[PDB]
Formats: sequence, structure tokens, C-alpha cells
Amino acid sequence: SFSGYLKLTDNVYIKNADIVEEAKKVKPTVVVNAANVYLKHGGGVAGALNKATNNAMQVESDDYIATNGPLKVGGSCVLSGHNLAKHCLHVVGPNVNKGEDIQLLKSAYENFNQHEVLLAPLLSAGIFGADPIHSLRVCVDTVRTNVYLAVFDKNLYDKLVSSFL
Ligand SMILES: Cn1ccc2c(-c3ccc(C(=O)N4CCOCC4)o3)ccnc21
Repeated sequence: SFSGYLKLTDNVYIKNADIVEEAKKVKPTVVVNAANVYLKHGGGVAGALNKATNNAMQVESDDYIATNGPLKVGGSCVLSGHNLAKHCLHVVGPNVNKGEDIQLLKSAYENFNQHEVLLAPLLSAGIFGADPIHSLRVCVDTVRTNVYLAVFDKNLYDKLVSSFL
């Protein structure tokens, strides 16, 4: 199914790739979105996944929020994967630029354990402002199911690999 991944642990794998491109190729059962509590898919991974759905993901998401209200930081919901995947798991990692508590990162990753296999980004990295190296440590220390991590930036990929303990 997946390919070109480096194995980090028994269950965690990583690759230098565009998560949208990976999703489009693999069409996995579950792709993880790096969402906010409003499911406003404006930038980063969410902006790119949404754009690849021709905005279908935002329309669905808007209906979800109208019905159920916002998520919590550290929480998730399962929505349609649209053209990218069977399902999308929207997970809200803390945004430290908004002062959100980093301890909620472990909670965010715990969501992954409800799914046997996921394609995912590193949570709370990029514009969420946390250190990607930390994020990856929490990932491997929390996730017990099979996770294929897509890291867009090659320099960051190299640093994550070369620094992995
Ligand atoms: C299409 N697309 C957009 C984001 C993204 C990611 C992802 C999340 C965080 C990083 C990351 O590599 N950074 C971005 C630039 O340097 C800072 C952190 O990668 C994973 C896969 N595809 C993606």
C-alpha cells in the first residue's frame, strides 16, 4: 500500500512527502487532518487537504460544527475522506501560538489509537508552533497503531531522522 517509508519503530513510519500527494496515491482508509476546533481549514495541512477536496471538506465540516459545536483541543471527529481517503480523522493538536497547553499533544495523538492504520502529519508542528522533534517523540511514545507520517519539508525530515533516538 504505502511505500518509500523509513521505519522508526514497530508501528511508526516516516517519509519525505506531500500528505495530499500521498493520500491521492494511496487512498488510505484514514487520513489525519491537522485541524482547529472550528474545522476552519484555512492554511497548512488543513488548507491543502481541503483545497484538494474542491472545498467539499469545508462544506461537510461547516455542517458538522453547526450541528455539534466546536471540538476540544486534543479532541477529534471522523468525517468523510472525500476523494483522498475513506475517512478523514480531524485532530486538534494544541496551538502554542495561541497559548494552548502542550500537554494536550499527547491527548491529540491518543485519537490515532482508535484506528488500525493512518496517514498523518506531525501534530502541532508547522504553524501550530510546536517543535516537530518533540511532536515526533510524543507520537512514538503514544501511538500504538500503524502510523505513516508525511513530512513535507525535506530539511525537517532529515533533522527528524538524524536526531531520532
Ligand atoms: C502539503 N503539506 C503541507 C504541510 C504538510 C505536512 C506537514 C506538517 C508539518 C510539516 C512540515 O514539514 N513543515 C512545513 C514547512 O516547515 C515547517 C514544518 O509538514 C505534511 C505533508 N504534507 C503537507
